Amino acid sequence: VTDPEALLLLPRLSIQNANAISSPLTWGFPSPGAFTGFVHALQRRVGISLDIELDGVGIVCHRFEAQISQPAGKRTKVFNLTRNPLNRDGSTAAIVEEGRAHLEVSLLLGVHGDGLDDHPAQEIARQVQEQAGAMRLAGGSILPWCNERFPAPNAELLMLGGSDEQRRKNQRRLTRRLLPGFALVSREALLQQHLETLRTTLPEATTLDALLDLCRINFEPPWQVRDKPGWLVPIPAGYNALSPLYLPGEVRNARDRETPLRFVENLFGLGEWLSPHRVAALSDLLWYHHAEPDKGLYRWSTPRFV
Amino acid sequence: ILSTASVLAFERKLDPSDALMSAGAWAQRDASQEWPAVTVREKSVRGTISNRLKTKDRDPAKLDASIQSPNLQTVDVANLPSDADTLKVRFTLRVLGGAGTPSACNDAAYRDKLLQTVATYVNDQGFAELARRYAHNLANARFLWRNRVGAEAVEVRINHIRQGEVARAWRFDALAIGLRDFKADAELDALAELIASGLSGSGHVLLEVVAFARIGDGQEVFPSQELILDKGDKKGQKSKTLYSVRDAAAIHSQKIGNALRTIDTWYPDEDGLGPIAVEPYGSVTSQGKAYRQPKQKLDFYTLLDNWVLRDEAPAVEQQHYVIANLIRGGVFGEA
Amino acid sequence: ILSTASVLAFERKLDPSDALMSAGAWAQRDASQEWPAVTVREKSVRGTISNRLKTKDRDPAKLDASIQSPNLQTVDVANLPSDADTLKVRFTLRVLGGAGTPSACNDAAYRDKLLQTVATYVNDQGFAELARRYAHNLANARFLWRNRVGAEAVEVRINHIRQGEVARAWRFDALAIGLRDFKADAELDALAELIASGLSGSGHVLLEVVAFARIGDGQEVFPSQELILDKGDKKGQKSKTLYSVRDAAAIHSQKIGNALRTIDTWYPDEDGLGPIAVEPYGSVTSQGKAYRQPKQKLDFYTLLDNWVLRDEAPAVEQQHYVIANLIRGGVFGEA
Amino acid sequence: TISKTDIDCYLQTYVVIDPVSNGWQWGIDENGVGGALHHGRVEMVEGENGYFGLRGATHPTEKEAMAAALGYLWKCRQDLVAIARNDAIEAEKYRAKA
Amino acid sequence: AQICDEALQYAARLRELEPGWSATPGCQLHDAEQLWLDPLRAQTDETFLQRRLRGDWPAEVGNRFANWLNRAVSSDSQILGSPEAAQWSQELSKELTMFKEILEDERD
Repeated sequence: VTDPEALLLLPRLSIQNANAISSPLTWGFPSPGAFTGFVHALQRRVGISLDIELDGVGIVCHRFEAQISQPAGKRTKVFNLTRNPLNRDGSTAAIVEEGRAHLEVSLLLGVHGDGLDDHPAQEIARQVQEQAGAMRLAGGSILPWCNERFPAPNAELLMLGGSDEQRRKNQRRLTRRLLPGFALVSREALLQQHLETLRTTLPEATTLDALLDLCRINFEPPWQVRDKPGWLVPIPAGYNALSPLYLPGEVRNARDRETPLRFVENLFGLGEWLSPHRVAALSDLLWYHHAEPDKGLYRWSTPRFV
Repeated sequence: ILSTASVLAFERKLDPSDALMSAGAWAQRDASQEWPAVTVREKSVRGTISNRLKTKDRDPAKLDASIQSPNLQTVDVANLPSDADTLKVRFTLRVLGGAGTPSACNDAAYRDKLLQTVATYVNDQGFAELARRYAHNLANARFLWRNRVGAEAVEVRINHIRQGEVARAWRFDALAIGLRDFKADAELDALAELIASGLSGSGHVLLEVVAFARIGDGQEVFPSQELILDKGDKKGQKSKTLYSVRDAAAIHSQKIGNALRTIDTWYPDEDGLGPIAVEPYGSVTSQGKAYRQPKQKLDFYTLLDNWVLRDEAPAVEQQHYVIANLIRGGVFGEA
Repeated sequence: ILSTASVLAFERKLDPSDALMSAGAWAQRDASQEWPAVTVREKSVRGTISNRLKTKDRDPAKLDASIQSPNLQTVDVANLPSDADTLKVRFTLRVLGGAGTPSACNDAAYRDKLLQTVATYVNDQGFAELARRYAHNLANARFLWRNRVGAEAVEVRINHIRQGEVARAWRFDALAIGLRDFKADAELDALAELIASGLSGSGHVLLEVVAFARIGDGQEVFPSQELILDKGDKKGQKSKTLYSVRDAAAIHSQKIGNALRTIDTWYPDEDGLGPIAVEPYGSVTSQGKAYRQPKQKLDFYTLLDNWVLRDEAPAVEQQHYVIANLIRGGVFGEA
Repeated sequence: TISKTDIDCYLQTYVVIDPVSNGWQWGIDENGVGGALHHGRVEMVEGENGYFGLRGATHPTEKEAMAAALGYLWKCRQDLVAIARNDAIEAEKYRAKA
Repeated sequence: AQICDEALQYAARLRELEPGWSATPGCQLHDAEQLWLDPLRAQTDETFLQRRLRGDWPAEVGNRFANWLNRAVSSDSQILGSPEAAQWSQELSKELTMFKEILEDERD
């Protein structure tokens, strides 16, 4: 959607038990819906007082550690779990496997509004960071950086540049600051054109199969593996409707009885972990929401990428 | 039926050492025990290309651009000092004896037949021809490989070392004793009887062979050459490494042993080229040609197999060659 | 069919030593055996930037900011002492002989044909042109490379060292004997006949070549230059390392050898530039241009492959050049 | 009754056959994807004098480099062999099912 | 582009070690690449080492990176004589221009 007037950088946030289960088909890094919902909660909690609109998040992931283990004699992995409390009779509860992962992400938030003028930049950057320190990012606590060498501060970069050279200069100054990670974007045009190529190969192909084809490592006869352009991960790129839209006080056991509920289902798209200096404009690579609620199709992506 | 033993490893008789090369002046050869060693040092060479082109690189602009960016190397180089014209190459030679006994052999009946065959050779004709030719290759300084090719005067001093000192000292002129005629002498016969008694087991023979070569002041001497590591850039290449035991240039022990073995004048090809080193499938590395090829019935293997298994004893020359290979040692055997 | 051999290794005839530079006073050159050596010492240089800029560095403020940080090196420098006007450059030279025989050769028939070719050359016209030109390059002190170019008087003394001492003594004026004319002289003919008898195998030739260059009191002498690792910082950069064998500045042996081989006045381009070093694809690395390019039929390889294989014997000048390459040695042959 | 070549079916993904100009030098892929560019954790090894390449002799043909790779995996690294064993057992049970 | 990318990520993640490790004394420790991989010696040496990387702007590292990356091409004369070597050198110098231009403005 709308272009960011400024670009706020939350620095390397340490998340201790984030949801490794992104979706029913994918594990690993949490979904970009987690980060877009976090930035909407930041807007909902501090942005309505600074008179700004925090919209769009760029995900960087400097460090990732999944609490997984590879069992003996097995090629695949399983999840290390937590020991829940007992039942009221003293027995062990039924184990529900959740994946936990220790992240270190830095978020680029699109900030636009009239509160950029009314307040200093470091003030609203400090306020969204002191509000983010009491929050959680994929189900995991944001570790608030006590007693290391120095605390990582913020920088709200005003994207309005007086010159294009100064704009490229401070895009470089921000990219150098969020460099040891890998920015996560959405490549759904690549998924569709790979589906088109797979359909010229074999007819009646689904883009679930094209997504899988971009996921695998295919061995080819003369032996060589089929190379890929980038990292090309599967991500859950939103939700698709299963039920019609139910009224607020009509569905049973909702979160609130003032919001319309609709049973949805994941929509697995394609992602691409690329380094942040391959984009040449950091005002791209920000993940927004796209609802279109009359059809279903509640989804997130990063438009204006290419 | 007496098939060949599957493994046959023979230990090496005639063990030399690494031949330490030192330097000094002629007429002070007799005080040459404090002579300073020839040291291996580095120097930086630069050449244009000199190799043949394969018709893709004969473009004249490409040839000029190829000689405009030359290869820069460092080589290990050993020279005499600028006040010393005599190269002293000193090694010790230990003639062991017990030639036909293998160090490993599976078939015990083959080992009995092979020991009987070698003992039949020694009783018919002991190690007298072989020791004459080994004493020649000590006497002419063939172990000086390229340090001999332009030397003004070569003199070899061979000392038989008893309990701690010289039991009998020889002193030879290595340019009068040629590299191609195994003639007769009076002192070479004494050294040959010594090496003969060493090869028979009739005594402990430890020789100290010292050779002095008038090359010239500052001239290059030629220690044996190593192989290279080749990990980094092509400017600090180290294109040539030379052997040195401890800050002192030295010929490898097996190069001395190969020059001692050069006794084989019995190969079916022409005698105008001279003796070659006793090898199975008797091969010279420089000429790239294997004499005593197994198509002719004159390699070490068909001669040894005809001699031991089925009693076809060869000519006295070819059995000199076979026993010279047994003195040489090796891993003879199938899989 | 007689194809060429895949290996051809010719050993280097005319082996020189590293030419040790010493220093002293003219008119006591007869007592120049205890002259002190020229020492390679270190000194520190600082420069501005003076190389060409590539049109992105030609900004005025950027050029001033580049000259505000001058580069610091420490060069090796060899100079004459402040009380010595003469540079002595003393090496030795072994003229070996046996030029056509290769040290390594795959094909036996090609080796015999090349030996008959070289024997035909020596029988028709022995090493008399080549030895006259090598005697010139000793006589004019071309082995003094830049130590000669501004010298007041150069004098070369060449001693034929027999059994321990001088058999025949020469004394040349290296400036009257030019660097481009191979004329005829009565003493140069004697030295030519000596180097001829060395190259023919008719005798042992070892020359002690001494050259006294009147440079000036305290001037810079120019020894050979090593190559630097460049593993350290950029102020103690050590941009220049000079050759010395033991605290005594020296010219490389192969640089003296390149100056002795500057006998080739038969290349297809102009002779106003004079002789070049005898190389296959006869090239000068100062000028970046290979004369005797293989597109013309005058490199060493096509001349040898027409002379030996298909028996097209070239002109006497180009076959002088081919035998001068065989004297020069090298790794000929394909892969 | 699971044979050796059915275990080699899933063991061959752990090897990588790199092309050199002399021949084919096999290696070991620790991530089991044949030395893929992104998902491939290839095992590189330290040799005698600055050798940092694939553990494997430069063989003339790929048929022999792969065979030497499989022989090395069967002799020394039995954890990848147990991985391929369980993969082959699950494949046999799958063809017993579907 | 991916190789120069992993080079930039290697230089970036190496900044978490310690502010001074080229201050550890040696003789041969890549004193031209140590201007790149440790920028936090400027926080300690306020005038000694800070002004020697901001005026020089140490970005000749890309040439050594190209000399390392040209060990990836095979020593084949058929690859050298054809236009493949010229096209390879063109796009290699293009990505090295991008990598060197990234290393140029390290000081903001």
